[PDB]
Amino acid sequence: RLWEVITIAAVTAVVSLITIVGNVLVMISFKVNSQLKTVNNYYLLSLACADLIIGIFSMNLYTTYILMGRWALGSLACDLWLALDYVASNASVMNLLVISFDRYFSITRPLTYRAKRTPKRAGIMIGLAWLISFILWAPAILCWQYLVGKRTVPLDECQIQFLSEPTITFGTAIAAFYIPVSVMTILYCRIYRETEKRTKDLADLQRKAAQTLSAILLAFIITWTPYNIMVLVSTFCDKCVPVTLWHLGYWLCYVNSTVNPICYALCNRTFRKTFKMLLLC
Amino acid sequence: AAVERSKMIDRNLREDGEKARRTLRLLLLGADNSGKSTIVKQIFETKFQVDKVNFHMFDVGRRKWIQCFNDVTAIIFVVDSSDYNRLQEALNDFKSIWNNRWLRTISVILFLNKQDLLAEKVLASKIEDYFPEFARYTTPEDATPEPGEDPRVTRAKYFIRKEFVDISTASGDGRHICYPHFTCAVDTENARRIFNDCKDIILQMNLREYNLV
Amino acid sequence: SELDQLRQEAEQLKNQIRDARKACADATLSQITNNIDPVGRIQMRTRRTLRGHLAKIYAMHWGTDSRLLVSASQDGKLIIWDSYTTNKVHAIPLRSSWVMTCAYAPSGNYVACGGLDNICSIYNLKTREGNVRVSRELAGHTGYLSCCRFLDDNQIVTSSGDTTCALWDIETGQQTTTFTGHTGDVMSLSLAPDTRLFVSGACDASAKLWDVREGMCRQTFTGHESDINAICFFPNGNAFATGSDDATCRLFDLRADQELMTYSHDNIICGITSVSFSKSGRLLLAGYDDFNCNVWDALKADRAGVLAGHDNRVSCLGVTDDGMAVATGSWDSFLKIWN
Amino acid sequence: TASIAQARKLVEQLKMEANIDRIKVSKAAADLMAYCEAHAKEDPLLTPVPASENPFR
Ligand SMILES: C[N+](C)(C)CC#CCOC1=NOCC1
Repeated sequence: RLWEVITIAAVTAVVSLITIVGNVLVMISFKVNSQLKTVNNYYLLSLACADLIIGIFSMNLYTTYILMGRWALGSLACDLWLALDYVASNASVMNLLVISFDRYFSITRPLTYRAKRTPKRAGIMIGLAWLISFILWAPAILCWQYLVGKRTVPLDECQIQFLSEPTITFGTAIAAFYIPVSVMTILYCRIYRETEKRTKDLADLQRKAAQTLSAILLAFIITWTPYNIMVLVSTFCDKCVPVTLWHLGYWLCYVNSTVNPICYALCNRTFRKTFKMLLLC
Repeated sequence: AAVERSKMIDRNLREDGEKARRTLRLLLLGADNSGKSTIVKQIFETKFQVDKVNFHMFDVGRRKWIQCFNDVTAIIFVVDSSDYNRLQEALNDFKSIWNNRWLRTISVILFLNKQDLLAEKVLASKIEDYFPEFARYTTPEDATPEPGEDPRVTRAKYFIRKEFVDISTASGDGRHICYPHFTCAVDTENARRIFNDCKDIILQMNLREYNLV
Repeated sequence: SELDQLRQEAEQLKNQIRDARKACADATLSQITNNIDPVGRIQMRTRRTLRGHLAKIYAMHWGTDSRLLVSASQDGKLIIWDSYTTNKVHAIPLRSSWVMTCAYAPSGNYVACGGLDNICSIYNLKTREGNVRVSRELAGHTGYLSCCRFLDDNQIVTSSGDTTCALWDIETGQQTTTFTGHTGDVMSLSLAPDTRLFVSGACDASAKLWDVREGMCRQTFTGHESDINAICFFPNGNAFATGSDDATCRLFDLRADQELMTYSHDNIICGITSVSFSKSGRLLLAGYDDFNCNVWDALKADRAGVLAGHDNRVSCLGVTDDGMAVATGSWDSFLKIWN
Repeated sequence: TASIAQARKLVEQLKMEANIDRIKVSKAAADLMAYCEAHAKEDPLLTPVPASENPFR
């Protein structure tokens, strides 16, 4: 049993190190390259900041919680860690939604949008994403025990208290995952239609969109689906969801934050060149 | 004190750079008597606006100042399709522009001008004498003549386009794309054709931005 | 008849020039400078980076001192920098954004500007209005302006794209003396330190020495195999170096009237944009198209160092009057000052 | 008579090029070699100055 938890700790440390160095490289590649200081890469810096908050704080504390079998750090630290984790995860998903909207507007309207891709619109979209995430999760997590009046979460474990209440659970899942994945799927399908359409129109005047565009959506969906399925099944069937399957879903959500740079930042050649510069030193 | 003057200049520099990046710069090229000045009905600079998007066309009244237009959106190349003696010279002029060191990421908006004189010439003067490849050439089955035109006109028009797109498909390999067309003497839709082609150029830049095409 | 006889006489006169140059050759520069020790590895690094432009930067020129440098880009801005503090003294706007050249007066009171607009624009800096005003415009060239240099803050020699060079007068706006000897368009010009002789490099693989008072071509140098778009004098003034698109730098001597040394490297294929010498002239710095600019030993033809600090094509290069620093501007929005 | 006068001036320019003092290369190369050696102490690029005397950092 010691080899199993050593293997789990090693795998979680490797993936936390990978996402930390990836988001640090995306910040450094924006900072040291003035060609990358564009309006559209501010959204990627927002995403990178959210994923770095996830990779530094959330993964390691989660793993230690799984490995020790208990929180053992106080109820206040549990509530603050849960609030920070959920706010950062939702900020990451909101950033993905905002990036998808930016790509959709710059693809379907490539000339009209260029005059509306100002730094003030990018800043207000990033601020709206982070504010929506904070309003959606932080008062719900930190103040549910005062609204109910009792703390039903046991002291040894760390878990959101409203995950038992069906309404708030479905509401905070359809406002955090189902509507964003639906809008992202619709926008990326419309993007695929626009690419096929331009190729046909050009041939009427005179693929790579199958791998990248379908690997972004599947890397989001595979890594965020089982948590959002097990929360909605656990709010009714109390003990259906196994314990190891639950922990794996929770972790997979972090895995998405690990694989986020590769799907958004690394797609841009100027980042790949800056990363090949940065790694070697 | 001098640092604040330099910071006040940088506010004025970024304000002028936003207006410069908000318009599209175009290079107008072509041979003599090809009607370059009559392409748009609205060094010499021409300004016109289509769908609240500002365009800037520049023409110079040989092969050395082409480095100054490395960052333009597109190159508007105008060919006189009426005459055939200078048509081979215009084909070689397009080949040098397409296979240029500083023009590899710059798409070319081709404008085969004077198609009404081309239609009058083929209905009367032999294109086969000036081009031996027009013999044993057939119109493709997926061809749509728009204004109910004669098949001899359509075969002649598709042959002139074909000779200008085998040059474009020989090199480049998707980095920059030639967008052919046809223009009469009194055609007023050239502003929309430039707008639709510059729509595709920025879109292809955006698809390469997101690694989609 | 008469035209064929004059062409045959010119071919015989051209054969006499080649025969006199072959008889004048007795040794090469490498044989004389074989015992001279090399300069070693050059560890020149970027001191200041000027990040105020927004387009491709095509030309720059230093002042009399090593403080103020002018810079011209494709955004229609003629920014005068303070290289000591990386400040911006002036931010002169231009009527035409297509600018291929700029100049700084020896007195420092004026700057020049030119490009595809065929107009040499002189801007007065020391004005009582507190802003830069357009002093004069010189519109006597039928080709695109490629280089311009002030002589004595009243006469400016401009090289244009209509195969002509002209000596101007600022106060009158007229061409004082026109130099018509080139068959290709002229892309480079430099002034000798005594401000009486100058050699212009054109695209016909020929550099012709001119006189600002005689108005006659003193010497013709045909050693290059491609078009020439870079030229600079030796600090001695008895020699000059050229830069072509053949990836070759050639040093020509005025008294010897032929080529001395070819600074060519077989690894280098791409062309050369701008050349300049050091204070003593032993270091020849050439701006290439492989995103970097190299430092060449002017007496040993060895690549002394690589100034790899640009991610785009370097287009201009300037060395101060006292040789304290070298500033290279490239096709990005940056000027980088070295040492 | 413009072509005749331009051809006459091109001959006179070639005559001015022929009537010049052609100093030998070995005397000419020794002048640039001695000029480089005499001014080598005053070159801040060939001889690296210390950071106190250098105004650039
Ligand atoms: C559970 N974990 C903290 C690992 C991730 C989370 C969360 C809640 O917010 C979101 N769920 O999916 C989309 C955003």
